[PDB]
Amino acid sequence: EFDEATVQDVVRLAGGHDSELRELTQKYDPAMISRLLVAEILSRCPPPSNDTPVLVELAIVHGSERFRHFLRVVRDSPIRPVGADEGFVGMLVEYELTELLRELFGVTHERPAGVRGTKLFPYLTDDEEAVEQIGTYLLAAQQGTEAVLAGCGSRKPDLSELSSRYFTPKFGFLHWFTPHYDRHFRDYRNQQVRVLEIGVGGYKHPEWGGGSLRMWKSFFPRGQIYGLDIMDKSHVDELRIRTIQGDQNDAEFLDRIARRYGPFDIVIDDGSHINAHVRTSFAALFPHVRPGGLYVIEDMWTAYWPGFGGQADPQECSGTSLGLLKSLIDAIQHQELPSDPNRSPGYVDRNIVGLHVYHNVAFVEKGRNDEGGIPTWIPRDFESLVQASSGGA
Amino acid sequence: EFDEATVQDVVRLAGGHDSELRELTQKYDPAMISRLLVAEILSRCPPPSNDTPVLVELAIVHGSERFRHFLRVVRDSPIRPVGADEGFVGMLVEYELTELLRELFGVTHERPAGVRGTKLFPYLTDDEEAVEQIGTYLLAAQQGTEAVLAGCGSRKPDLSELSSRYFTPKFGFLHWFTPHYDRHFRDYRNQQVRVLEIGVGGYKHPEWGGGSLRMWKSFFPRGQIYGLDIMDKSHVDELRIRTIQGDQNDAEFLDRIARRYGPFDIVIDDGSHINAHVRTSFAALFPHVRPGGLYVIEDMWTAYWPGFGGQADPQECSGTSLGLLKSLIDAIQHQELPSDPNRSPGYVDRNIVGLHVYHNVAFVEKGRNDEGGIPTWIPRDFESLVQASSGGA
Amino acid sequence: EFDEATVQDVVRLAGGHDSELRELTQKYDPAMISRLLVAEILSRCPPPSNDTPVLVELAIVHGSERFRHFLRVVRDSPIRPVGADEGFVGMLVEYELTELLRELFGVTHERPAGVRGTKLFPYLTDDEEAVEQIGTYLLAAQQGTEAVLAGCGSRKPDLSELSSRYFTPKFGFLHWFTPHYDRHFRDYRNQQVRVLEIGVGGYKHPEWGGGSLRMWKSFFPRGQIYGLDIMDKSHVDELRIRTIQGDQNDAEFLDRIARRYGPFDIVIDDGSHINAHVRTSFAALFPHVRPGGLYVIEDMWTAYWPGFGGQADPQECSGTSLGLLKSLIDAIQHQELPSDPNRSPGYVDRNIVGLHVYHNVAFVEKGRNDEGGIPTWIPRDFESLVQASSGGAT
Amino acid sequence: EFDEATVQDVVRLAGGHDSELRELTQKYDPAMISRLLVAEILSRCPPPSNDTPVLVELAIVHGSERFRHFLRVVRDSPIRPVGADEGFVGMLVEYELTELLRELFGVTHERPAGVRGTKLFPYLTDDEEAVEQIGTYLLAAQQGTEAVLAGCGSRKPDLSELSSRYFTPKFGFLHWFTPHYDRHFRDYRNQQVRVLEIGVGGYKHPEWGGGSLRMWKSFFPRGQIYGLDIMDKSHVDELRIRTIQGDQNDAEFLDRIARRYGPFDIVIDDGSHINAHVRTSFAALFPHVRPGGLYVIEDMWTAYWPGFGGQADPQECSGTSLGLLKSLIDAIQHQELPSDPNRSPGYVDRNIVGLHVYHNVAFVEKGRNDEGGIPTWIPRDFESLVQASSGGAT
Ligand SMILES: Nc1ncnc2c1ncn2[C@@H]1O[C@H](CSCC[C@H](N)C(=O)O)[C@@H](O)[C@H]1O
Ligand SMILES: Nc1ncnc2c1ncn2[C@@H]1O[C@H](CSCC[C@H](N)C(=O)O)[C@@H](O)[C@H]1O
Ligand SMILES: Nc1ncnc2c1ncn2[C@@H]1O[C@H](CSCC[C@H](N)C(=O)O)[C@@H](O)[C@H]1O
Ligand SMILES: Nc1ncnc2c1ncn2[C@@H]1O[C@H](CSCC[C@H](N)C(=O)O)[C@@H](O)[C@H]1O
Ligand SMILES: [Mg+2]
Ligand SMILES: [Mg+2]
Ligand SMILES: [Mg+2]
Ligand SMILES: [Mg+2]
Repeated sequence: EFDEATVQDVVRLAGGHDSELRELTQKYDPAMISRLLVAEILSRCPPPSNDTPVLVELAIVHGSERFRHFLRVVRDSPIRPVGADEGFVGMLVEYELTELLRELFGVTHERPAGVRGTKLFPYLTDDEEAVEQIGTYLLAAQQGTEAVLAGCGSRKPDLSELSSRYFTPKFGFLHWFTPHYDRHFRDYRNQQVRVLEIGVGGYKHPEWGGGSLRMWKSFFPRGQIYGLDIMDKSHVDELRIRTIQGDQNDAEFLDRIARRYGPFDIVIDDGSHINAHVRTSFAALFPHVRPGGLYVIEDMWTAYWPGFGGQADPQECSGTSLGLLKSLIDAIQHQELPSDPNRSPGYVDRNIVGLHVYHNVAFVEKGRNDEGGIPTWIPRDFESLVQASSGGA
Repeated sequence: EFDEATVQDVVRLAGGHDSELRELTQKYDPAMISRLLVAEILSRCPPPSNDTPVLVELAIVHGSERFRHFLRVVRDSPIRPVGADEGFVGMLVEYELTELLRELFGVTHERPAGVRGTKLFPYLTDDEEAVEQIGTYLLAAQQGTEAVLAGCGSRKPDLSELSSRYFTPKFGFLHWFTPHYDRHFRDYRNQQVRVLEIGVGGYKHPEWGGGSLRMWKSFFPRGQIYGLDIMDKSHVDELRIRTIQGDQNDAEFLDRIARRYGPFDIVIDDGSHINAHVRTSFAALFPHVRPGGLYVIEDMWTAYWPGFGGQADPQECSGTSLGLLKSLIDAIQHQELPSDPNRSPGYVDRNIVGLHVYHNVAFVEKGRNDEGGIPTWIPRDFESLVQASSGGA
Repeated sequence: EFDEATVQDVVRLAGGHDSELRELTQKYDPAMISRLLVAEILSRCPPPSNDTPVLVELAIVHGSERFRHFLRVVRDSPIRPVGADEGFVGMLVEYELTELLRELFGVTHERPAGVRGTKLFPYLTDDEEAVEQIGTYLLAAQQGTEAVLAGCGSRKPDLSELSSRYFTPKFGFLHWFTPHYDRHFRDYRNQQVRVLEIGVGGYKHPEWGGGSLRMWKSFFPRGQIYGLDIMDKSHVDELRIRTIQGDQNDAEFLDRIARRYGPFDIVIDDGSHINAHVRTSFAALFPHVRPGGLYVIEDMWTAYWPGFGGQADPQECSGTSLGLLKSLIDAIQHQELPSDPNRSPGYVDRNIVGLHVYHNVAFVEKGRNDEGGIPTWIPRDFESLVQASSGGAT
Repeated sequence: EFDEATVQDVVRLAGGHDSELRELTQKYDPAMISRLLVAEILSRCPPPSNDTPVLVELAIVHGSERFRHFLRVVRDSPIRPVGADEGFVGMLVEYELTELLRELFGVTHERPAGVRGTKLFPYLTDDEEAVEQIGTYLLAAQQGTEAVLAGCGSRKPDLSELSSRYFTPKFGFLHWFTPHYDRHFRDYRNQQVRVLEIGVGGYKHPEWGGGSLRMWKSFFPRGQIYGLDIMDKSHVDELRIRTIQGDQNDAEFLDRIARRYGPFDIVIDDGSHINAHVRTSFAALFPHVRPGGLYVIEDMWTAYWPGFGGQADPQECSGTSLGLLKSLIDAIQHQELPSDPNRSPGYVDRNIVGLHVYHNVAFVEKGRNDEGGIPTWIPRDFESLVQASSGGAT
């Protein structure tokens, strides 16, 4: 539907001040921008709760133009555009194009009022039949409007709820990841993030997968989401979600896609869960995580299982994902090693500043690890330290 | 020192992703950007607490270039650059140019580590008299470094403390404004705001004034501050602060400066406090407040005083700043008036969505006031409403 | 079963440290506390989304005791305690009693893990019949568990969504209040608030009303909610929600109930919308709002309508709700009035520190208004002020 | 003067609603409560910036009683109570006793106005002598008042700044810990925390140490701070800070003090940095951390140094603090281990739900680790998992 470079540019300019919003609406056809925003809104809207179907008219204004979209809203159906004559219009919602840009893709504070105009029952002519129409549609029009307006803003969603909405197992039964994802990701939400997740989902099934990609799209209103899978997943692609076919164990492939699409604020490994793959992808992609970014590994349970290249004995971890996580502790501490002119700190040593481990999910913080080791003039035995620190007492 | 349009462009690009940061460093000379960032850092640093004077070397790296700045840090003096030989270097602080841009002017999450490199006592050769140097400088180097690093980030300051630091009476004695300012302004801090304050301070004194402008500059890390005063205040101008000479009671002048420098996220009237002036400035400048922005009026105490054009009787308020505020309540409510084809809502009616009043300070929220009045089918008397709302009971 | 004084005492102690949690479970029978917590959980749970009915076992543990509750979870039905044999148990959720107290009623940080134990398919025999059962109940058990767990915590809800859920017109069609309520109320959520709303809803209908009271109960996990209505609303009452029958225009009655149930952190007038009533209730109840609390008035539109005692001319506001709000501006500013020996500041003058007005909703901040007026040595005319502030410069 | 049990009880009640505040001021002598609050305020005040010495009168009112405290405020000196005649009174600050309790020790929202009354130059006679006094004391009174008022609230401090102020090496030169401490601790600030830090500071010096204990007291307005040191540190003790003399390597002693003073929301090891000691203290004290609490270890650098019982080879970590941290990863993952009837999960296994490692500082999250391992019906090899997850597609 929309060119990815264009969408990213729209998001980039929408994040600016008045001059950037004006630049955007000058650079691109306002009609096209309007269609882009409607596409985003349709994916952003929560599930409708109204049993009686209603229409919500969304009118987008720019200059002398008015782009009218009639949205059919009913429980157990996705919100979709229809013809004006295809139901009862419960509400007219009016946005200025630049205001809707700010609300969806802007860097903005929460605005409790004044972002739009609203005209209830906009075509209900005041005659004898009106009272009947009011009784039938009053509740449904309130519920339908609430759903559409929720899709016109950037309010922070509940990851646990999105997980269930999108049929991904991140929370609720096998796993309990989303509170950790929320804590680690929420501070990135006003940024134009590039997120790469390895493992789109659905494996060989021709129709399944994409639930977690949808989740990140919903969570990051200004984000671009990339999903990597060995199987074709092009049926998942939509506005702000691109899938790529390839093997996470192919370092040459990883180089090309990282240099094409990166650098990434967030990389998540939810792929094969083969231990060697986890290690290969980390080695290849950690360099392409932005400073201040995150590398996440999901499902370390496979570290203990030979069928995934793991080992039943937790101490025999040299080739496992948990062996990697343990080594990252030494990487963090590398500046504390006794000096050796024959030893140079490696890339990971120099570039990890935090490790967070929870049950079956770990977060690695990318950044410059150059705080300085304990200086040579601090004693390297306890008694000497006490003496040095006691001021002659 | 620096071209205002360049500074604004630097801040605009610094708020972007990797591509915008690369664009910035390609567009402008990295040496010039380095000097710009140092200028910002020097204004951002808190007062040093160290009694013993130390140097903190700040090295800014970009490609093969390394821009070194030696900052003299001592209690009761502003941090300033000096020659490398002008004291003991307690700390070397290393930043990549693009990382420092992000930390000062970026749209960024809080980064608790990994933004810089640090090398303590960087030139202290390990001979016999190092012990002496360590004892003299250990505490001062810690304190000096803490001060410099505070100036290298975008942590939210305390407005009440800035008010004392910059000698403005917003808090502590006559007035208690800063907690309200903090509550209303804090959500704007990751935006590239344009703030206009009427009333620079110092009146006719050739050297005084500018304290509140410095406060806003400190509070809004990506902001451009404008100060309007009838007296010349050009001595106040610095990076991100421009003063303008003119009369707040001159509507033509206000049009020109608003269209030249606006639209404004925030406008504050702290000027003459003449009631007619407050009302004139509001009428002229409210249209130039951005939707989602704020118009602030300070010092409404003058509403009661003839010498400022006010009235001792609080009921005789048709020409006072408090009369204005009272009328804003009706403006907010204007859609609830009974219909009249001879009456059109005015500009303020259509554009106010909130009013906040505290002792001697009021905040007006700019936005589209078009929610819809109570529909005609809601009864206009109590009994009729009760009967209509009771379902036949 | 649950005495109001007991519930409030449970909430009070639950907000404490380890010594208070131990005190609570020693003071009261753990079995009763367990039932009370389950009652709360049932009201907190979001609507279930699973088509296939499942059971979630909630086991509350204290000492050598284990209180087992089997909760039936299915879309379009309220979550209800059933017998162990009345369905497939998709999940066992285990909470220590003191931990569940902290999670529902405590003053606590967000805890992303470690508050409970979970055992999926807890009674599913590992045999040839398992695979079909897994296929049938996997998604339903996940969705069922999520709904229950959401009810076992204190996460802030979306007020706008609750408006549609509880059928109150605070947001979505006629009004757009909830974002303002959220901004003004969210900072109170870890306090044991007492909230009084005038106007329960439903008017004379024998079944309708209570939606906004439910909303405040959900928003304030440690709160006690009171609803006043001229009509009987006893069918609305549930844990942490009490309704009172009476007239908001009776000042002596208002003082009686305020003494009995106050002081209130929050009072909301969403009642008759008769202008005289709004003014009577405010004068009577503002003194019973806590310092740091809020008095809220909803639906000021009636200020312009003679059918509610209003006036079409906005300047004729001496008897309207908007006239009251305008007067609150002068009350805030009262210390700035010129000196007068026979004029003394009134109660409202001395006790208002903020006013917030939005379309059809206003928030009044109760607190000590005693900052001091501009001192007499600050000049009372512009030209003299310039001179006094210029340090001799001419 | 102030009994520790009494201080903790005051904080406990101050955190309640109106009924608890009334109970507090009925249970204890209001004059004593006012002295207690003044002692707290004095420790909370930031360094004064005014060159000219001023007095700020703090008047605490309860019932018909008025407790007057005259505070001397000048740069480079701690704020201290003096006689009324010992300087110029720049400002009178008035608090009701229950309001000051809420502001210092309450569970409260931020209140931007209405908490107090202020009367500038309260005893300055309006005559020909006033103008000179105003000129001398205007700026000093403003800055003086600002310092005192900052001490009368519960605003979050900057931990990095406090590190410089209290002379502790947590941030600025050798270490860069405070941003991590802020991130992990800030959500606890509303709670009546019990914090134990091993290592008070100063080692054998008779006067040095205590900086980090002061830091935690400042950061946690409702907290009780405990500091363990092998050396006597009784000179550090003040309101809400207790030092304990003893050896962190004595597990039986550690259990004794943990029973006496716990359970702890937060334990920090910043002690000897001997590897055996770090491991002993963790095993002994982790059971005494509350669910939802934190165990913090500082200065793991010593893991690499034989002079602290460490090893230069990072792989030789079986006895080091880093070996402990690595093992906690397996503890977190313990439910994923293949079945073994003779193997039983240990205490740490069952009670760790998170691990955070930064340069020279690590945070361990205490909680119930009982989420359940991957079920037996999820295939234990990649190829079988592909097949089971592909719905028949080949
Ligand atoms: N070597 C490899 N490289 C890339 N993807 C692989 C792979 N081996 C398996 N996969 C894919 O990894 C996916 C794991 S399932 C991913 C689930 C998804 N993240 C969610 O939460 O909804 C499967 O779709 C599988 O096809
Ligand atoms: N008609 C007019 N137009 C613009 N500025 C005016 C004016 N009359 C007075 N002023 C200026 O308004 C200022 C008021 S004092 C401003 C103080 C400043 N906002 C602070 O907080 O520090 C004086 O500097 C005075 O010169
Ligand atoms: N004099 C009076 N005193 C108290 N309540 C009154 C009253 N006159 C009318 N009411 C009640 O005020 C209510 C107004 S409707 C309240 C709606 C509710 N707050 C909600 O948001 O869902 C009606 O139930 C009506 O019975
Ligand atoms: N075995 C032991 N048990 C308890 N404390 C010990 C100990 N060995 C050394 N110590 C104490 O541990 C302290 C380490 S220095 C602590 C510094 C302090 N936390 C701060 O940040 O300012 C010294 O005071 C030393 O006396
Ligand atoms: Mg997964
Ligand atoms: Mg002013
Ligand atoms: Mg209402
Ligand atoms: Mg230490």
